[PDB]
Amino acid sequence: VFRRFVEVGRVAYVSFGPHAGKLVAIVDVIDQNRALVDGPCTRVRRQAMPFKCMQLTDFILKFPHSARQKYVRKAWEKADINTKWAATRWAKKIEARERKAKMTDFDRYKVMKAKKMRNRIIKNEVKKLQRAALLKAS
Amino acid sequence: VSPKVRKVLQLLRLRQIFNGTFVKLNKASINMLRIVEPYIAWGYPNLKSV
Amino acid sequence: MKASGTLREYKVVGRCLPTPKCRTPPLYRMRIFAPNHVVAKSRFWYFVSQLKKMKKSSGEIVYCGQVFEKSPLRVKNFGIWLRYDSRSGTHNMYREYRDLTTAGAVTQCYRDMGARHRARAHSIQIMKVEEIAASKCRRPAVKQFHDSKIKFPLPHRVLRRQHKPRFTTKRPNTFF
Amino acid sequence: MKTILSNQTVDIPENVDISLKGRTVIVKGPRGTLRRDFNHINVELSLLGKKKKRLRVDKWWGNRKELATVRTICSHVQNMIKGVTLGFRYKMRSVYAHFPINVVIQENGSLVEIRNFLGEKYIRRVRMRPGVACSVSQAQKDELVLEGNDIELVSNSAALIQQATTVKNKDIRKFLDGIYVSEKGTVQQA
Amino acid sequence: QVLVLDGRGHLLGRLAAIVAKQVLLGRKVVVVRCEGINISGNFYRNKLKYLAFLRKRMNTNPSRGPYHFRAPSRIFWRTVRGMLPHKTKRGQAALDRLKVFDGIPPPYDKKKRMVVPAALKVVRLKPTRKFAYLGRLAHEVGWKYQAVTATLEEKRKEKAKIHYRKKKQLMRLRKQAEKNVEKKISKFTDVLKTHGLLV
RNA sequence: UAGCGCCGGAGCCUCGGUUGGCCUCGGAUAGCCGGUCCCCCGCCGGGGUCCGGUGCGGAGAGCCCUUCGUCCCGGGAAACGGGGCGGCCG
RNA sequence: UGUGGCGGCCAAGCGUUCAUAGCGACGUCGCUUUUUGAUCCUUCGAUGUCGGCUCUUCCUAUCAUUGUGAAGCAGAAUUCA
RNA sequence: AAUGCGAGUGCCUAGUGGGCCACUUUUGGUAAGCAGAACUGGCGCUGCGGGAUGAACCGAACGCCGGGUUAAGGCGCCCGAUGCCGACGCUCAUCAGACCCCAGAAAAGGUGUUGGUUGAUAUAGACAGCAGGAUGGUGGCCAUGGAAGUCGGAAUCCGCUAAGGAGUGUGUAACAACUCACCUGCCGAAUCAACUAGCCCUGAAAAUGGAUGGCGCUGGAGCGUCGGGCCCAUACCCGGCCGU
RNA sequence: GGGGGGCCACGCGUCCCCCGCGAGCGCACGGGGUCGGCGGCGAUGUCGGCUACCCACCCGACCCGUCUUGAAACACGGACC
RNA sequence: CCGCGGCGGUGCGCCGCGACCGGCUCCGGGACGGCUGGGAAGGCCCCGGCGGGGAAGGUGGCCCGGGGGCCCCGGGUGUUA
Ligand SMILES: [Mg+2]
Ligand SMILES: [Mg+2]
Ligand SMILES: [Mg+2]
Ligand SMILES: [Mg+2]
Ligand SMILES: [Mg+2]
Ligand SMILES: [Mg+2]
Ligand SMILES: [Mg+2]
Ligand SMILES: [Mg+2]
Ligand SMILES: [Mg+2]
Ligand SMILES: [Mg+2]
Ligand SMILES: [Mg+2]
Ligand SMILES: [Mg+2]
Ligand SMILES: [Mg+2]
Ligand SMILES: [Mg+2]
Ligand SMILES: [Mg+2]
Ligand SMILES: [Mg+2]
Ligand SMILES: [Mg+2]
Ligand SMILES: [Mg+2]
Ligand SMILES: [Mg+2]
Ligand SMILES: [Mg+2]
Ligand SMILES: [Mg+2]
Ligand SMILES: [Mg+2]
Repeated sequence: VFRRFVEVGRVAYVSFGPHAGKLVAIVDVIDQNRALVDGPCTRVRRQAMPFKCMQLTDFILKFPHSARQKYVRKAWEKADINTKWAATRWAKKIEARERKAKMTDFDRYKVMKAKKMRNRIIKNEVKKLQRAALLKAS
Repeated sequence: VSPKVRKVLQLLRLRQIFNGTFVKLNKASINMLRIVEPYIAWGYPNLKSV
Repeated sequence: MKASGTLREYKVVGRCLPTPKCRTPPLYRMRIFAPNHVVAKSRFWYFVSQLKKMKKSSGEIVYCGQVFEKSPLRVKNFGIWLRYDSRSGTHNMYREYRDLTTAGAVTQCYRDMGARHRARAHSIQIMKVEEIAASKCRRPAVKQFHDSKIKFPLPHRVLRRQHKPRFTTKRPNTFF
Repeated sequence: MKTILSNQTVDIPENVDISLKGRTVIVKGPRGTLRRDFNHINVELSLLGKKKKRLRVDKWWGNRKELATVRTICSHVQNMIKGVTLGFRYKMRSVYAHFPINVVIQENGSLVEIRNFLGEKYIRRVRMRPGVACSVSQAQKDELVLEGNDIELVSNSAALIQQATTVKNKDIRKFLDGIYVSEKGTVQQA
Repeated sequence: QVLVLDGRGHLLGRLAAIVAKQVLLGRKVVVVRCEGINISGNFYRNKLKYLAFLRKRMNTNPSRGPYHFRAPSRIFWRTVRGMLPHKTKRGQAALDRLKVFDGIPPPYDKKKRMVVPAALKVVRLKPTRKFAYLGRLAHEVGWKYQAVTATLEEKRKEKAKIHYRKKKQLMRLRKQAEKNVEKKISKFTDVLKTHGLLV
């Protein structure tokens, strides 16, 4: 059962292509596998785009099927898309993959030390919870 | 290579593949470039090309 | 003609040689679809040699420009009138496409004829392209997109990029 | 061309309780439960409507062969609703010229023995499908009655017992003998 | 140091072609559950395709002729060998690094099995196209051990289910312990958040 | 099983390749995953409800381990912890 | 592949009626190399040249037998597939 | 006139005088890897890259090497190169298809599916699907042993009409018997026919076991139209060395 | 022709139309590479030897002579020295 | 004869490294300008302003139908709310 659809005013995330990693708003459907799309606040010009290169999100903004970039901007700013997208967990893990790639060699050593200590502290509590659960039953 | 075409390719001094030459254009030149048309690729050069 | 890449849409004007008989020939304008202007002039001379009695040596190209799309940011219905050769017989058609540009619609038409009727680009002869209103369309494949509240999902997302995680552990998901 | 959306609709009555696990339709009511699995059709089934009065079948981006399967499901689910509410009854006569077709019923309706078909000494033993009960009826001379909930199983058992009594290496236009399906209907009327 | 590739749901030629390059690249590959491999096209067509292979024997002495192996593992091995220069000593050394099996042998039951998405049915085939299981195809051309392999696979699945429940028990225990020591792991966790490891 | 087998420091030849490990659900794809059991059945398992994630973060785009060494004195963490001999399960 | 053999398409007619159960003129399209031709590429410092006997395997364009469909199939017998 | 190139001339002279193949033109023959011509290019005399293999096909002709780049071909694996998040379509074969020569098919068909051309009728309510009614003249005249709306052939007109025609089916010696067309009944949105063009299927049968080169391939590794990127010949460019 | 930036323009003394030598000093996209730069190992087990002895692997690769349009030929001659 | 002396040439026993210069290549990153229909479109200025139109892939409304706690869905009228 489907939950995200291609309608007029669907926010999509562009996964690859030249405008990769950007949000766009679907303005009209040209063909079976192509939409006229426009991101006013994400620096995307109004252009044709295949459905293969967009990952559609759960954000719906209301504007007519032929309204121009001014009205799509006005609908984007009232719906306040750019902060809700960053508040969603999808952009948080995109930002996490960007941080882990930007991560340097000194940052690698510090993450190494902290992860080692945190893992040892977690494993000690795990062993204590094991022996507590075993001592309660047996 | 056909003999009539060999003679024109020698009068254009194109005796080897990927050889190039400058030819001024008139009726007597277009009617020879038509004879050697499938064997050459000619055109109008830029000043930077020269 | 080889339909290379996407086509560009050219306005080509030509005339005959001024003679003592015809001191000024009428100028003839044509709407050529070609990958470049060198192909466009050759197709102009082909079409005008078919219609009028005028050849490339007996005439000249007065103008050859690429005339652009007046509105490439709205989606339009394009009706294209065809004249093609089959293996046995030659036929006319009317086809409909949805595109932003006229040359993009004609480019789509060339792939459509090659796909469906195995018609090569030298047999295809475009004779009239017209912007068509949505109430004047005829093909149900084009008329089904004339919906103000259009809605569909992407039902079976086949996973592309099959070779960057090439040896993976989790099995791929197609539902999104 | 691919149609964007094709949908059809089954109106479910209030006597029937229906549930779905993906593309597996389960139907429960007065006579029992029927389960049919539809993972080979690749459509979208929706149990919309509060108290589940209505069932909707969707095909998105389908060709002409794929759009034919929608009302096939809408007929199968209606057949299950009809067979759980009213049931299925296949009344069938036996036609003979000289030798009376002797039909006896074994193991509470799950096996049927046919004797004296065209004067033969061979005994045709017909197994029935699980869920179908066969019985010799009354008020008619030579007639059997098949009972069940599944139209597939009932009619397939009727086809089995009809093809059991077939005439070999003769003119079948003249030797019009066998057990033939006469009437298809329900257990109780509507 | 070794690939273990699960054969279930994979297409036979695409999987075999992908294995054939990696095993020529000096890597040890072990392809497991060859009865779960499936072939595009309908089942009767694929059965006829194998029956035409069965009919091709040496007329004067069939003991020297083509060896028609009936196990699914040996069928997949025969497909991989046809994608290799097996009459040369680098091809034979490549064929030595391939190890095909039916079911999951007990070396590879407690080992994690990799998946090739470029050879899977659900990726490389349309959903409205029929396919043929190699296990049933081999069973109907003369593989005798479909029934034994089925019970031995089921007895393994009920055994690995217990391991999965014990693993989920430790997963609930570690997620409980993470909340229990959250006061004292707080300085070590935000430093993992600021470099993208735990966001 | 005949000068041979089984267990507990030295070196000499020869054959070579490698330069951390992943100790595991079943599987579905027009669908999944994990909790919760306040419900209902059982041999902790099975169904349903409910709550969370789903371009998989309880993510292989992943996880674990990470080695310069030793010494003195502290502050975190351990105290149920680190390593060394006989038995029971599987 | 002319010729031989085999198979189609159209259907004027035969079939008491009825083109196509079974056939099929006038035309026309093919297949095969178990017929004879046509050709001369291999072999003239030699490939033992007709049959029959013996023995093995293959083909199907199926005479019989297994399973079947159609008749101008009542049964029996017989045709077509 | 243009373009290009140093030319002219005299002795002596070997080998050859069986040829063959290809685009186009073309003779005889049913045809032939048949026989015989014209033109040009090849093979013979010649290796190299590609066509899996290969006298002649495509590219390109060759001193010994290094670097780079190409042609014709290709880029799932054999096997160098697409492991591009390539584009748009078409196609399911229980005989799929897969690249000049070239190595296997035709007429005729298909309510498989896709795209077109043309003509109808549809809210003055159509195609389905479930009834009435097909007769009065007339059992028409015609030719018959008789053909009565039905076995032949000239004809082919009226009434009542919501309809109804000297008429499409099954049958008798002529009878008897029986139904599409046309009209209303219910129902409420597009429907019907004739052609034509792609892929697939039928037509489609040979002998040792068997060949898109093989493995295999169906969100193609199939067909058509097309993008970038990549592979490499003795070919092209630069450089070294030998010889003329 | 009248009233801020680049110029391979910088003589003096006339007639007249237009109104034959300066020295020096260095730098270098300049007639084909040099360092006025270095580091390791080396006397009974190691250094160099492409070719020549044996073996291994990848790619390529049919036996020569001859007649012939065409030879690896199921065309002839040929055991070896 | 001594010096691990200076300049000039020739070179290292073997294995190696670096520097800059020049020739030939394959790439990458910036920056500047010309032409077109002296680009076509597009952005901002209340829809850039004012006035006049048009109609649908019809927004408000209004009505009709069917599942809801006023919000959705389907159809109809129609010219901007
Ligand atoms: Mg009989
Ligand atoms: Mg004949
Ligand atoms: Mg007759
Ligand atoms: Mg000859
Ligand atoms: Mg001989
Ligand atoms: Mg012999
Ligand atoms: Mg047969
Ligand atoms: Mg000849
Ligand atoms: Mg020569
Ligand atoms: Mg040559
Ligand atoms: Mg070939
Ligand atoms: Mg080279
Ligand atoms: Mg190849
Ligand atoms: Mg040179
Ligand atoms: Mg080789
Ligand atoms: Mg000789
Ligand atoms: Mg000869
Ligand atoms: Mg010769
Ligand atoms: Mg020879
Ligand atoms: Mg031979
Ligand atoms: Mg001789
Ligand atoms: Mg001899």
